[PDB]
Amino acid sequence: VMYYGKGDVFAYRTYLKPLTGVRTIPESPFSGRDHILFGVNVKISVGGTKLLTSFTKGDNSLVVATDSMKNFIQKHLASYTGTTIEGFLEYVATSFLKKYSHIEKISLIGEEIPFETTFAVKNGNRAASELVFKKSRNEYATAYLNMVRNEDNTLNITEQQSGLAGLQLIKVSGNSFVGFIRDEYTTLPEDSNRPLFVYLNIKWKYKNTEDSFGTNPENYVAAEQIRDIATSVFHETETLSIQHLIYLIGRRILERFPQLQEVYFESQNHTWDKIVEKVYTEPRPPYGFQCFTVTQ
Amino acid sequence: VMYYGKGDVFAYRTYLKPLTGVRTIPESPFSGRDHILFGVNVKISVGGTKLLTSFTKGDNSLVVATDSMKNFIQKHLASYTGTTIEGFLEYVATSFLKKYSHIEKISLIGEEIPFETTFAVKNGNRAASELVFKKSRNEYATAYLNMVRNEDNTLNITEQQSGLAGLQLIKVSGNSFVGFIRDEYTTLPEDSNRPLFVYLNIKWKYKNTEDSFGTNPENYVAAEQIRDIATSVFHETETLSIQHLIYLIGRRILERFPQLQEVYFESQNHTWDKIVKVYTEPRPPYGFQCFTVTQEDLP
Amino acid sequence: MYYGKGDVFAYRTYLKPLTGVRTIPESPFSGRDHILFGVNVKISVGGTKLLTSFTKGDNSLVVATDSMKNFIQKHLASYTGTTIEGFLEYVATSFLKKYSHIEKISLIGEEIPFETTFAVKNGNRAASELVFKKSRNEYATAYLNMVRNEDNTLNITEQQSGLAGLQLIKVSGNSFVGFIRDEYTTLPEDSNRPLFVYLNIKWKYKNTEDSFGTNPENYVAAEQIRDIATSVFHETETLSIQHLIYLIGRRILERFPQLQEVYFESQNHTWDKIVEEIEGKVYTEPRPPYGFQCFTVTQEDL
Amino acid sequence: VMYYGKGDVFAYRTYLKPLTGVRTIPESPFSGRDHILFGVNVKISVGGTKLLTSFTKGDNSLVVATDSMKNFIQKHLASYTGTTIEGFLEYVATSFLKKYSHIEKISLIGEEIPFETTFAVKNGNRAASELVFKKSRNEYATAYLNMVRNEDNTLNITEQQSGLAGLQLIKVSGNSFVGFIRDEYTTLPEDSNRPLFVYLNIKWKYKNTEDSFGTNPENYVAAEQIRDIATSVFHETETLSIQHLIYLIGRRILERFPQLQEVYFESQNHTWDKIVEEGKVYTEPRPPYGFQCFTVTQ
Ligand SMILES: O=c1[nH]c(=O)c2nn[nH]c2[nH]1
Ligand SMILES: O=c1[nH]c(=O)c2nn[nH]c2[nH]1
Ligand SMILES: O=c1[nH]c(=O)c2nn[nH]c2[nH]1
Ligand SMILES: O=c1[nH]c(=O)c2nn[nH]c2[nH]1
Ligand SMILES: [K+]
Ligand SMILES: [K+]
Repeated sequence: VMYYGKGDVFAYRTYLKPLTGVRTIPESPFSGRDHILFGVNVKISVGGTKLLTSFTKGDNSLVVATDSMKNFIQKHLASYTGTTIEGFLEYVATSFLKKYSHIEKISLIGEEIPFETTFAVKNGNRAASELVFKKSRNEYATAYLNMVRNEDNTLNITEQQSGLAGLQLIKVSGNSFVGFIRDEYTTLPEDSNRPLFVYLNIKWKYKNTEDSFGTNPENYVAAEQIRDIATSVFHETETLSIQHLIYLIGRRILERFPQLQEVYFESQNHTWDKIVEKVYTEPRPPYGFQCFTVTQ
Repeated sequence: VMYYGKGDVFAYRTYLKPLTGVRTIPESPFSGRDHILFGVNVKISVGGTKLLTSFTKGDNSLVVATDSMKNFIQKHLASYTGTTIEGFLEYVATSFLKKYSHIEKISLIGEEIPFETTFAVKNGNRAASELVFKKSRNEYATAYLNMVRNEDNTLNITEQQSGLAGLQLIKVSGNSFVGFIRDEYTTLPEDSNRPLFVYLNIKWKYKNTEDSFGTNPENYVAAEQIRDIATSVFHETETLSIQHLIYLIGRRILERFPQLQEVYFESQNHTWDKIVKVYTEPRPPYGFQCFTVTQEDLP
Repeated sequence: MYYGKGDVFAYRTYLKPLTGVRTIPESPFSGRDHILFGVNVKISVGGTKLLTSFTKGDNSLVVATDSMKNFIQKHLASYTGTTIEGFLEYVATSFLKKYSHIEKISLIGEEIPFETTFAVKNGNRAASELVFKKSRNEYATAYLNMVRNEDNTLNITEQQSGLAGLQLIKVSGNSFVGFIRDEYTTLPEDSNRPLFVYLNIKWKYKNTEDSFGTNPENYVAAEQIRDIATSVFHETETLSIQHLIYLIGRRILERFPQLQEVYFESQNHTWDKIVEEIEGKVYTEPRPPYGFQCFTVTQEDL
Repeated sequence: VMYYGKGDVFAYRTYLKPLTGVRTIPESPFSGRDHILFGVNVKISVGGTKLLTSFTKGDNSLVVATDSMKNFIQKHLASYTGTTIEGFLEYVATSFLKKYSHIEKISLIGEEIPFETTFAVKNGNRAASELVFKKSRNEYATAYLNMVRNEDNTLNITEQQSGLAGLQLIKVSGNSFVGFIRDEYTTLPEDSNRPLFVYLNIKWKYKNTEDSFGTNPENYVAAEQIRDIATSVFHETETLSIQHLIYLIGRRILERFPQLQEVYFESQNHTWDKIVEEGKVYTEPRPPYGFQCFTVTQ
């Protein structure tokens, strides 16, 4: 009930250590990240009982300026020798608590800024550019970390989660929504073949926090692989609801990644309307949503 | 966990029962709401153990369609005879749990869609129009309500909060930020006179949930009044930090409204840079603060 | 062939106040305190001598766009006038005088509006001179283009003022009937709809000097235009947005004979009645498609 | 000075006729569009002297409701038998002017709603799905058409343009910006190696309007191909300014597509700042953004 910090701390770096040696799965071609260009948007929040008088009295003696937190994060991207956004948050968190002993808790959110490769031609041969990248406004990897300083001054991870945000998938056929309650408030017709359009935010938790850092990359779960599981499962099965779809996606994730403990879904329904006069159009604003956890 | 529902359920109606008989405070001229035009954006979430098979098996037998929740909310705005957004959420929640016995929990968020009065001339007389309103994209009232059906089938409120969101205040002078840690990570200069620009989201919790509904309107705490306390407190004193500003705003709120238990702040710093005096927009990173003031903080 | 800088924000305190304005029945507007002033400027420049900056990569005659930003921001500090229109003229004249190889400059200025707030001082509640609320609602605009002619004289080549971002809903007293009903028509006749319009209004002065504030009795304030729009919308049963904006434009030109013409860009965002059968009507947000209208009213319409 | 219409007319259709047989170029693998899923956002504007009294008098007798324009567009996506967004706009325009004789002008803008393929597994083999697509918020194709009814009742295309919007490209090295004017207003340091970040909107006009419709797909210029030219040209050379980059992109486009008359660019500069406080680290700049407008002809 007393925290402060900095949001929208963007930091971009070239030639981060490549992520290599990740275990591949049948649903995904993902085998690593070259890391020629790496971007992250970090939010940092900190607290501690010794900050009380910064609120109650206007005493700034123990206030790390939020501007300085921004400098801390950006400088640490330059010195980070690891390979994942999760490991970067861990580096920032441990470093920050080691620097500022009066801080008792730090919470970090990191959002990948995704870039995609582009094509260039050199002497007749077209290939991926190592220089020119396309900024993507589509799905992106996320990471969350909370760390605390205990009364015996050890540091402990109290929460850690990885994710995939902003995935927007439409399946043109092979989706039903039937059998729901029909009463005085029901106008929705039964539909045995709708073009289901779902937004997915998927988060996962590791059994062992160390697996999230890429130290042993064979145990890392890449957001890219989660994406490709999601599209494969959506494709493979006649859907009966978004609820049951996210259940089946979660089951496949836990099957493919036994090192995970849980998968959490936040989904939204944005399915198009058939037009007034198959052609579809955008619906009115109200959107359905679902929240669901699958456990290993 | 397992929940599902509908967001962005907009509903507009004219001639909601007016809010009057409120209790005034020195910081605010607020005296009620005409309610000629009323709008709300509702989010509804529901849960219950009996919904498991809708996820695990694709059995929709016990699923209230989210489209039907949308219909339920919109129709109930037509039949609501009360005077506040908080009371509207209570009416929706109680009505919904009574209709659907297999639902164990409902969670509602309501955001006011604010409209402002405009001028019209009628027969040489300029006055506020009863017909034409301006849609506002500035601050707005909010309300939060969670309700449960207990195992013994009684219904109980499990969370209730009211709020003010989207308030953006700049104070051109009379703000200092000095005395903070200056170390190897510090490039921020001391500034004894900055144009502090804060975004405020303020939420309050009543001691007695009935006071939020408007039934006895003298016990209601209006978002307009909270707004006016925030602006007066910001004006009245030299600020030393956003942290300490929100503490003083919270203390004044709890002093003016003894029926409140606590008040929660989420603030953001958006202060302008001096240009490379004239000011300009900063880079994207923004400071923020989260703080709860309780009755234990009172004089 | 043009280049420039957008989103050049500049804020200052205690700009010279705007006073001495001429009033109209529809509006209480009496001036602007200018305790807090903000503007968002876009600048675009051109000139034949800039060709090789494109064709060859030669930057020798390029004013960096960063330097344009510095120019604008510094000139808000030295501006001694009272309107956004005048500020643009000051920037444009100053810029072309500084950079003789630039043949054309185009400026857009958007007001960043702030609203007064209440404070209690010693038991007296009054408007604060210190704390303001940033507004995301309607705002004044200004457009100015200037050229350096072949003979080195400077001339304004376009000037318009405006009001943007006005969103008005009239809950009753609106009809839309009599339109074409054919095989593409699913819209019912509606003799009483809650018409919701977005308005962007621009006006052109007969005499460009009247826009600058030098003789402030000839200035047309966006606040006054706003208040004409709300009054006219209230006063009469609307028959369409088309005819509403015609009537607003006629009133503007009648109230401000120093204006040559007024231009409207309107959009229809009227709510739908809710799907559920219903006590009074309830409305909700429509699907995304929006109607729009563009219309110019001139003195020939009076 | 008198128009009205409808914006944000979204229409989505499955199994539009595929676009096949497009001439390839070295910079791009593009050969066509499966059109399993097709989406467009249309804006329609119409005008005509016979609409005057709808404004001056409130007489709606000759008003096609904007709602009905929306119906017209959406129904015509169902009946369109062609293969390009440009051809769809031509179909809508000709059909609309043929239906409503009192309309003298129609202007259409179409924005592709882009969808990307996704992976699915069958029998352990991973391949692109024919059912599941990913909605993209990145670059997209555009088309513009203005058509008028002449006094002799012939219909005439008065403006026609195709485009690519929303392309955001960053080149990490191999970019300079030096030699610009340094005077009392200049604080920007010269930079011989910046990570240039450009937004590109690219439009092109055909020599012969018929080439935009896909009827002979060998003459069609796909926005995908323009995208890939842009990234190749950006890669290939040390840039000296955005101005000179868009010039070189335009020259390459006109070389690869001799059926084009002109290329028009609207570019923006969003290059990151080096941080205040090992390799370099960058961050987001303040809001002011540079921009350029430029036309290449031939
Ligand atoms: O997948 C769905 N789940 C739902 O709960 C629902 N409600 N309306 N449509 C729906 N679709
Ligand atoms: O009010 C402020 N509080 C802070 O914590 C801070 N940090 N930088 N600037 C600041 N301003
Ligand atoms: O005011 C309106 N003008 C129009 O042209 C129109 N078309 N549909 N609804 C409409 N309303
Ligand atoms: O490429 C650029 N062109 C410009 O005109 C400019 N001005 N500042 N930086 C710039 N970069
Ligand atoms: K009072
Ligand atoms: K008056």
